[PDB]
Amino acid sequence: MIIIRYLVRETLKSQLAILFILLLIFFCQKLVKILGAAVDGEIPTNLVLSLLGLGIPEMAQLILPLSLFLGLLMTLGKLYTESEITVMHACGLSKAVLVKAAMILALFTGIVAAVNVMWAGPMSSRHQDEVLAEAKANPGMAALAQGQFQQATDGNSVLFIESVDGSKFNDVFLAQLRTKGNARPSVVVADSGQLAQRKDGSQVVTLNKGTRFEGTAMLRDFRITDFQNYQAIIGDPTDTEQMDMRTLWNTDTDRARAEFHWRITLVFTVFMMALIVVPLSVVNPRQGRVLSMLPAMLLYLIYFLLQTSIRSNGAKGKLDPMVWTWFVNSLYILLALGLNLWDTVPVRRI
Amino acid sequence: MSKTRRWVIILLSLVALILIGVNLDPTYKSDHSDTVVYSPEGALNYRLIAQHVEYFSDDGISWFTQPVMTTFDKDKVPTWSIKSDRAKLTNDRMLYLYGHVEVNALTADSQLRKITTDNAQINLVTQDVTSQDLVTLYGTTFNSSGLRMRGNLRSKNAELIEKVRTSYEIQNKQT
Amino acid sequence: ATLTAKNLAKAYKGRRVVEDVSLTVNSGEIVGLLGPNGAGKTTTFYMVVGIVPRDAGNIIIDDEDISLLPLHARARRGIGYLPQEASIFRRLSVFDNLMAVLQIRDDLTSEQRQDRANELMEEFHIEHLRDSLGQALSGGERRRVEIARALAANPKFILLDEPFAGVDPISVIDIKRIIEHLRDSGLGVLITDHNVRETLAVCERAYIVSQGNLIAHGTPQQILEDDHVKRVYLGEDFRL
Amino acid sequence: ATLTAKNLAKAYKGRRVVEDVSLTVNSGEIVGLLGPNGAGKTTTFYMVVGIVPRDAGNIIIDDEDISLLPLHARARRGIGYLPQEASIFRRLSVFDNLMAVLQIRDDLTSEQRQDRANELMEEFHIEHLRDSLGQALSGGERRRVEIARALAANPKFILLDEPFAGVDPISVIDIKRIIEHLRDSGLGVLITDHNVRETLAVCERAYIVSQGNLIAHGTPQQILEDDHVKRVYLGEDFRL
Amino acid sequence: GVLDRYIGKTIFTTIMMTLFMLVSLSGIIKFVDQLKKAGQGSYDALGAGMYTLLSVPKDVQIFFPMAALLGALLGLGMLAQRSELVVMQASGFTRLQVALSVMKTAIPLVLLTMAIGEWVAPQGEQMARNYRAQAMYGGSLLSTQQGLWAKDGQNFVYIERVKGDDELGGVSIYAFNDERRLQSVRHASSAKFDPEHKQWRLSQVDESDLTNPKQITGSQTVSGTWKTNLTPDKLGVVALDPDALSISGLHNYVKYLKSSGQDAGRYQLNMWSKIFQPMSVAVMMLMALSFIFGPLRSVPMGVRVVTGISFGFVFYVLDQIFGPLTLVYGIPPIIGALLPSASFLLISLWLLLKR
Ligand SMILES: [Cl-]
Repeated sequence: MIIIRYLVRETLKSQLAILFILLLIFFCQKLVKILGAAVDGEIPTNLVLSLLGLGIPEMAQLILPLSLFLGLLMTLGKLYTESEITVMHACGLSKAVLVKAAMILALFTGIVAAVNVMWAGPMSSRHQDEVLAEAKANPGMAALAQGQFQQATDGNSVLFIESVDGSKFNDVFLAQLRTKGNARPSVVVADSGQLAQRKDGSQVVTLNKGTRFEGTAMLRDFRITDFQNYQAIIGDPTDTEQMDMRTLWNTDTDRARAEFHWRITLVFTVFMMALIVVPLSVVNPRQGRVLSMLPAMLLYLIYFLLQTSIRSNGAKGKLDPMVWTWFVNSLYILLALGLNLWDTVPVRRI
Repeated sequence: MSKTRRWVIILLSLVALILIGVNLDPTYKSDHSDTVVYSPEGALNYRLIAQHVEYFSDDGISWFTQPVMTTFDKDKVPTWSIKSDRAKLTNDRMLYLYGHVEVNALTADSQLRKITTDNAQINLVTQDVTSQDLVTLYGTTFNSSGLRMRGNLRSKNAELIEKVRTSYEIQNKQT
Repeated sequence: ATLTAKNLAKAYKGRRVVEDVSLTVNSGEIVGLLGPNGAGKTTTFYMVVGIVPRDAGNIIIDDEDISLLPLHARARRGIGYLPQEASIFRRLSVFDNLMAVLQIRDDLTSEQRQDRANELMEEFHIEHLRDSLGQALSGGERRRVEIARALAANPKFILLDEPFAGVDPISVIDIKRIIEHLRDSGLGVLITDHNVRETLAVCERAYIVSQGNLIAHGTPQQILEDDHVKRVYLGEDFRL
Repeated sequence: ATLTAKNLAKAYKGRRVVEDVSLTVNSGEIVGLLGPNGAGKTTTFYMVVGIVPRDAGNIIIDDEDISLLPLHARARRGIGYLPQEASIFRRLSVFDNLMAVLQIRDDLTSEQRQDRANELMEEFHIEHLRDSLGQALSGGERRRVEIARALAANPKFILLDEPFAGVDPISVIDIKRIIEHLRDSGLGVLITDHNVRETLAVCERAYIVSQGNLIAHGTPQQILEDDHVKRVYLGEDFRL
Repeated sequence: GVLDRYIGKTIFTTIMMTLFMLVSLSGIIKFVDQLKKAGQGSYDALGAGMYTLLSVPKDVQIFFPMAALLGALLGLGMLAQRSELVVMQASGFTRLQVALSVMKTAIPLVLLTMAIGEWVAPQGEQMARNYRAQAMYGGSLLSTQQGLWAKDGQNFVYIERVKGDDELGGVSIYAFNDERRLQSVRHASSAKFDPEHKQWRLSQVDESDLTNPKQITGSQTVSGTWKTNLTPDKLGVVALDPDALSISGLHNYVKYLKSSGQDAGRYQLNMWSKIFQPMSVAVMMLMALSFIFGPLRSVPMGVRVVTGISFGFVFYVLDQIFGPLTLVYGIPPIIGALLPSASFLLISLWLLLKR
């Protein structure tokens, strides 16, 4: 009761500092993503602040298990180097107290991650969808329009521009790459071009006062069109899984099944990781700390990579997310018990 | 915790790395289009002026709003003018004409001066002009109302099929 | 009562460190375990404590096979260990230290724990440091707190690792006081240190090990007279 | 020829560790800088070495104020500093150690360097291991190599930081022979240490700091007889 | 010197080990990613291995500054941690002489990386791409079998197929005048290039004049000449175009783009960054030096390696960000390609003044 409170207070201080650092890192990453998508012409400084503060449950999803995991590593390492855990063991206390305190902290962080996943995730996603669907014309019109000479396998078409005066082209030239049964590639050329996307989801390209030259294979027949106002379809942070737990339970579609198992496994990861980290927290004076945490950090990274791959593949119909998600969890629980029991009386004799 | 761990970190980094490696309504709108269709040996076939044109690339179909087609001869002389309210252009160079289909004879040498119908089909390669609804052929001396029309602009001919009546102006057209 | 390590041996990645060290200790006496650097004194010490997994050898207490059980289980069968660094808990009171160690044994009630805490604090002159966090104590204070916390678990033997670690003599006479009090309390203390002068001055039965082999055993007066120990470790000009 | 500290003072975040500590050492004499743990002996020692800047005081060698000079500068002015940690160049031959230390001294030619290096190797009986790297030496061998390397910079005063750091009683006589040889070689050696017996047994003089504000300098018999250090530093009656 | 030689030896070994480790990680990742697409053509595990090996020079060129910072940090860390820089000061060898030893050993590294980025990295990557396109579709000329376009001044060309490097097929030339209205269309079946005349020779061609409406006078001839400013070198570049090529060839292609009339700011930026890369390597070593002699004086190995890895990561980030950020105000590309090196040098020099 006293030692368990000690371990909880110390691991909480560490976990709070690690959470602050992790927040700064993930804030930087999200700022990079938002400011990149904004100068592309999608949001101004009034939406930057909201979106930066609003995507913090997605950050929490990954950092809460991580903050508990790194906090337990760091704090148990600090009390191992300071000879405190050793004198606990010299006073008869075994790893039971450590894994108890671990599972208590796992409970706390699990309640917070569960509240996050159940309520704070979908609410913020719905608010983000409504805000992004509100102002869409001003985004599109803010198109940087800096694709000067850009042609590849993006619809198999060529686009060239001479000069750009900000969201406007000069001497625009569009060409096709499809032969289409021995015919001339479609060629169009105009003087003013504007790019506007995200109107419904597809990319739209609009030109003004252009000429379209088409024809057949080196026969003198030509189709010369003088078009006035041209609109074609030559071709980001939008949210789709913004449902409650009830709707996910009742949907039973591929996307919904994947998202639901992802949310549960994400709230389970707290307890699972806190259970694995307890016997992998001893540091060696030879390796130091960062090197002694390295296999445990690798387990954590491998676990999250599997889970993200399972979600991405299941929501597209490649696997059953339930089977693979809980098979991975089973294997990780077995590994936890394996390296949690090996240093005990029954398994030492074993 | 040095000896076997070397292989443990090896295998774990290997798995992480391979995991990172594995884890790593129209289509064509326009308006007021001036297309000039030329013959395969140069020269010129006709000119189509539309006020608004949509095109679906999925089906390869075009719709022309308020079309005006001026067809010429082999010597580049305005022979015919074809106005309509809408036009449907398919992929086989057959043009459908819906609403107020009115064919005027630009060149006064034609015998057929005006044609009025609601639905018409025109084969652009052969300049054929068919119609399955009520048509009216206006001539310099006559006008005939028929239930079907068949003709050709290149040949400057047209006739009516099913129920045909013919009127003249003071006396009849000599024939 | 009695602690025996018979035929104890160990080696590290092809270099032999311990080769048949048989150590016996009783209650109420002070036994030192000394030797030259790289002999195997600290290795066999830690192997008897239980931190190091044994390779060959038996360890028993009162005809109890104690060789394979963990350190916490050796402590529950009556073994105390005092490391060389500061083992006191820093962000806990001295009373919290004592109480947190008392509340592990199931042979005491909720009130006997408070009684044992207060008795200990009186025994080691800590009554005036009850609520003081452990990170703000002196040397002698922290040493007393740590040994009282080790006595709160009721051990049969106490194993000290490097008690005279960079200690001036004004505090060496206090650790001597402490050891003498622990010996007079009916407990068997096992010293492992380098300060051989004060060690043999306080120890009454000394063991010497070299290259994983026990050299000679007996009183310090008999140990200092042995020519082999004088030629292998100390020298001919050593005194107290 | 004459190293002298005057009114040495130092503070750390509004806390006074040493203030007004003044010790003096001359050639051909051993001077110990002793004191109770925390008294400020190692702080002033390091503040004479040059790694710890002074807040108040002066460090002089032969009418030269080295108070503001860093460790390289003051090492050029004939201040060799030998730490307790392994301070040998690993993965370098002993000869490369000496030569690295010599190529910085502009006082010798390309050949006199090698001459002095071989003289030092023959001097310290380390002629056996000339090609062995620093990563493959034993205790005494590495110690002798480190003393030769520290002499190769031509120091007027050798500052030993805790030279008796965990050494068997069979090797303390060797280290005392080496410090007597350095004293007899016209060097001033300034020994700070925690082991009091062996340091006072070889130091001709000794400054005993206490709370970093006072000292009691004198011969070993004059220090042992002083009651102030007999109580604060020593305790009751001491047995040399 | 000797201390110069010893510091140099340790820092060089540690930088080379760090660089081998980073290159092996990125290689295993690119190997798995490349094998993922080893279903088409006779592309096997051996071929994916070959594409990674041939692309190794590009990875070392990319991971050079990070590995420099990390290795310098670990080298001088092993020196400090083993209490040897203090001995160097205890023998009179000043810290400025240690900094100089590091800077002296920094010269072979910049030479090595320039040599590689000039002859080894671009050649290796181009050979890898060509080998991949040859094992999958029977040649990089057959990989661009989809007809592509190019621009020469007021003219455009469309190429249907590439038969080697000097023979092209299916060419169509849309020549526009100074007002986009005057046009001529010249089609051709086969093209040849002779450096003696420095021009193109087209066979079986036909031109169409569109100055006069209602006409379309088409002329047919057997042999024509095409005088354009593009070269099979430029054709290879426009096929490849990953902005990872020889600095000499990159300068030639920038001279081609400024003559043809495209925004060459991207190529200019990558050229300046590819030639500032060895200066970035030196900046990283200097920043490691400042760390050890400044903030990271007495920190354990873990702190140094994690601060190293984070600083290399933020250097890669700075480069990737300030790359395209040059086009926000259309500032010079050389300024943007220099900003990561300049900022990290400014941090490093700020830590060496400490005031
Ligand atoms: Cl030389």
